[PDB]
Amino acid sequence: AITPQEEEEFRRLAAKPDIYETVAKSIAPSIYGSSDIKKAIACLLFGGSRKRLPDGLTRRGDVNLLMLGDPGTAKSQLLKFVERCSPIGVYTSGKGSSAAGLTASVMRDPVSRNFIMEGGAMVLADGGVVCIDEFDKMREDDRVAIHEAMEQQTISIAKAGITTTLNSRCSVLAAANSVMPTILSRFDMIFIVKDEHNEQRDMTLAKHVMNVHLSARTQSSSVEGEVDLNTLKKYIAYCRAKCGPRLSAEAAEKLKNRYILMRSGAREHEREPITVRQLEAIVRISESLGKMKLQPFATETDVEEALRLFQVSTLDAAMSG
Amino acid sequence: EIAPTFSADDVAKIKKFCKAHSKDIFEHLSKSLAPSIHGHEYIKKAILCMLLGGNEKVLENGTRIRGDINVLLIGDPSVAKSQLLRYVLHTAPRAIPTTGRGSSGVGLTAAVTTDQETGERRLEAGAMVLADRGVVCIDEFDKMSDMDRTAIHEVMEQGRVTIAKAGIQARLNARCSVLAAANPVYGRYDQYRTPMENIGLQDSLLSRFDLLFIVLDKMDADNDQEIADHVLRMHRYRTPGEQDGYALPLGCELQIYEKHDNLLHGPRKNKSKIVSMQFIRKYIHVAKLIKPVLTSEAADYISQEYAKIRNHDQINNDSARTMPVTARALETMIRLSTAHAKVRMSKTIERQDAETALELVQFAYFKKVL
Amino acid sequence: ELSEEELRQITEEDFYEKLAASIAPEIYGHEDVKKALLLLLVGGVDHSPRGMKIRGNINVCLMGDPGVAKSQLLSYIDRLAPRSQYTTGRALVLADQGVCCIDEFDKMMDSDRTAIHEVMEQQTISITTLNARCSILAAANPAYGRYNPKKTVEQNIQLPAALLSRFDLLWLIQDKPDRDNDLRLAQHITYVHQHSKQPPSQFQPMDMKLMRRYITMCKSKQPAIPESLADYLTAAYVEMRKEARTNKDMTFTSARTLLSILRLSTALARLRLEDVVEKEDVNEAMRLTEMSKDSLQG
Amino acid sequence: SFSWLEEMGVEDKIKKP
Ligand SMILES: Nc1ncnc2c1ncn2[C@@H]1O[C@H](COP(=O)(O)OP(=O)(O)OP(=O)(O)O)[C@@H](O)[C@H]1O
Ligand SMILES: Nc1ncnc2c1ncn2[C@@H]1O[C@H](COP(=O)(O)OP(=O)(O)OP(=O)(O)O)[C@@H](O)[C@H]1O
Ligand SMILES: Nc1ncnc2c1ncn2[C@@H]1O[C@H](COP(=O)(O)OP(=O)(O)OP(=O)(O)O)[C@@H](O)[C@H]1O
Repeated sequence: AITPQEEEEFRRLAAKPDIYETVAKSIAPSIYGSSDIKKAIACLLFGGSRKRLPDGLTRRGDVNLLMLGDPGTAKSQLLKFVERCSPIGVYTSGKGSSAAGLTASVMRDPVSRNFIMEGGAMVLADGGVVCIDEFDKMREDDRVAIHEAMEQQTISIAKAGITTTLNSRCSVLAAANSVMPTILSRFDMIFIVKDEHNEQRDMTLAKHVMNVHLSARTQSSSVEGEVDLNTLKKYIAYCRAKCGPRLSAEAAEKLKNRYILMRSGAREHEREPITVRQLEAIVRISESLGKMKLQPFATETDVEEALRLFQVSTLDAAMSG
Repeated sequence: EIAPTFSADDVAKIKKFCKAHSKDIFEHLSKSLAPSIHGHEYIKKAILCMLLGGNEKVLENGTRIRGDINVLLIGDPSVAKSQLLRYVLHTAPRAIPTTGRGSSGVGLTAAVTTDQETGERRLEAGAMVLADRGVVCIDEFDKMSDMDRTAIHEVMEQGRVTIAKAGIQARLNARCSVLAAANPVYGRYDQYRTPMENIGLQDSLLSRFDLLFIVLDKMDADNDQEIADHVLRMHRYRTPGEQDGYALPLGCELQIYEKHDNLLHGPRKNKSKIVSMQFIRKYIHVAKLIKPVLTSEAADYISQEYAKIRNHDQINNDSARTMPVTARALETMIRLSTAHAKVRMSKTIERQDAETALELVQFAYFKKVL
Repeated sequence: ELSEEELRQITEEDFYEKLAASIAPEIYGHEDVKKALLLLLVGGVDHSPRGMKIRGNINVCLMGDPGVAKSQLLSYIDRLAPRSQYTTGRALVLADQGVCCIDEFDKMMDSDRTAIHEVMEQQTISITTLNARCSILAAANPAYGRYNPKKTVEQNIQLPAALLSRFDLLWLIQDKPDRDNDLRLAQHITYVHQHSKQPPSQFQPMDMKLMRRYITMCKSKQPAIPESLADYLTAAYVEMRKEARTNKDMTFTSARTLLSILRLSTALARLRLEDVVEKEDVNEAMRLTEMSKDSLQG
Repeated sequence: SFSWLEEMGVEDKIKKP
């Protein structure tokens, strides 16, 4: 249910060259700082492009994040905000009420003796986002379910004779305090959210918190330069349902050259690593940017930005550890 | 299910394919088995042989010789081991995927479970029992409980899981082919350590399997360039008839070859042809139906080659050896020869089948051709 | 049952070796092992002199390198036996008056090994006692991948020494890379897979049903040991104990050795359809024991 | 065509149209 006026508004908004930074700022206005994390969340929200080959195998187009860091960095608020901006979403907190279900279950209603086949939260969030908090506290059964869903994207139910396989194609955004290793390997971008003691940053953060507490009465005050949540929802839905981009030949050449150089340098350093999986992750990030700008081809600048994001998140996480 | 009906034109096409490719048909099928994955020629050949299978000989006294081939793949991550499992699951009929850990409390084998609401005990069948006369694509073989290992011993040896606990004395048929993959425990595969050390398991389980391929991640610049080029070509593909910029909806006559697309197949001067999936399935079915019979020449050649192989294994073995050469290699060679005879559509095994079986076995054990 | 014509057909001398070879003709070699399996299947003779219960059940253990057709022999014995249950290391009551085939015997639990000790000493399970008159056939593999003659029996196959000593006969099968033997084995296996039957031999293999009939007929007889032959038993056992005290490295010829010798001799006389144990039975039992001893030595 | 299937003893167990 979108009027032509809203479609015209979306076209005008996407036509701007600064749409990427605007979307980055629009995410979580209350939380101060962490621009790179906001950009990564934007990339996750817009998502990659799904493909199908003649053999019948389908390459997935989802992007998965993971936020590790010290407590008190407002991960939960960010996850809740993300859950309210995707067209489809769900919030499950680890080990709390078994983190919702996360597993398709077959219970038996005792009075009626019938068998009911509720799907897990992942099934309910097909084609959307699944925000998980306290990832390390997950129950073992839900850990198995997560391991299965992130690999094959098909949740299977085999209990009490009933044997079916459901479908779950969701982008997983999880946050944990500290370090299962296989699942951490499945994730595309791993952000280690550290802390800084810049006096200006600390003073600004303290002032912002104090001002929020002071203006609790003045909560009606608005923000400028951002996008309303409903507008963001509609824009995300429209971009997802209209434009699926692809790489260009020059971008492919640049990415291949960068990958070859990176692998040669990594091998030389080990003599004193990046694998194809991370190359595909970079491809999906580039496609997500291209889809965000409503274009049928991703240029070289998208590849450069994806490389920068990957270097900031995954390479830095590997180096720090 | 889906019945694979055949017509006269289908049989004519199959006969023409056999005649025009009286030789190197095995090579064409292996190459066309999975085009997206680059390299891994011998692994694809072994997978094709597993799909075709062997022959079961039931002797007069009643002893039965199993006719299924088992393959196991150990190596570094990000080398497309699971993609081969998915392709096998998508191609072969009656394929049941598992996670290695097991199906809830049932496990890979069968077990007796109680309802805990009325207390009644029911016998729930594991994945191995369900996929009788089929293919089981076990993934992450290392993540397995001890009881599962002990049961798998007997299931893979006899082929008949025996349950007598809880007063229910029964035997179930579990004659299944097992294709399994695993990852190293130390993050990266140590070549010097034995396969049982790297995978973190016993050695008799390694003895059960027929073939053991070790796939190592190589950092040669040329290999990385070729793999990156292939991946990018696959990731820039657009199906014909789609307007550029279109996005998938995500709703909620037999052809010998496929139309040549330079992005997917690659412009090898238009010298490469890939057989379509439907033709592969029908040909595999027809090959499954046949039952060849061995000849004297094949027996003599296999015996002499087995003697030479065991002599060569007694000497050398200075570097890391995947497996010792026991007497099970003879059974493996016979099964592979029957599989190749099936794929060639002949009804009598000859010397060439034994030669191909010898090449596969030597590559599987010595890791080097001849 | 049986007929007199079958009695004539199997009453010819050396039919002991004929029945031995008739067991699992597909397996190439291991003749003495097949004879031991036949003795286990027939079993010894129970006796109650002055109320002293003396069981006749025979227990055989197969040890050595993996992949030498242990499971083939186990399965064939399980199928040929009138009553038997096949089980892995990880039941006994159901095996009463039969044969209990236990594969992968080294992967058991010592808690159940205490009960196995009880059964091997008492043939009962005391929880009310349930009869456990089952002869146990066990197969084990080394825990280091291969058997080392340097290491002892306990070291190579981690298992308590006493439980190993309980078994009447212990067999060690080692795989040797001999070119000629490998060639013969390859020809044998190719022939089996080609003609769907074993290669021709000197004696026609017996059928399973006739084998069961003759096993039951032999089970009918209950021979006893005369005291006149027992003097030769004294000479044999004193010589055996002298050899044991010559080199104490191996298992001693304890009283269990003599009891097993008596049981084997009685079973051999039982197969010969005789009611009196003779010199030939003692000679054959000594030959089997010495063959097992040499198999243990490396 | 179907004769060739009978040649290898396979036509008896092939789903004809
Ligand atoms: N810009 C900010 N940076 C850090 N903390 C902030 C910021 N703005 C607000 N906060 C406050 O920081 C606290 C963090 O809350 P939250 O539970 O979301 O994060 P957390 O302690 O990192 O989470 P968890 O314990 O679940 O890992 C809250 O009290 C929130 O109000
Ligand atoms: N020739 C190739 N060699 C290696 N990887 C390839 C090749 N062609 C494609 N790939 C890609 O490499 C990735 C590896 O896939 P996958 O996740 O199955 O890896 P794996 O390490 O074998 O799996 P597992 O996690 O089950 O051990 C996939 O994205 C696949 O498409
Ligand atoms: N006389 C023989 N000597 C050696 N091998 C033989 C002989 N006859 C047959 N074989 C072959 O040996 C193999 C027997 O394997 P089997 O599973 O019985 O081994 P096993 O030693 O009982 O196993 P494990 O001890 O490892 O559990 C078969 O391939 C069979 O064809």
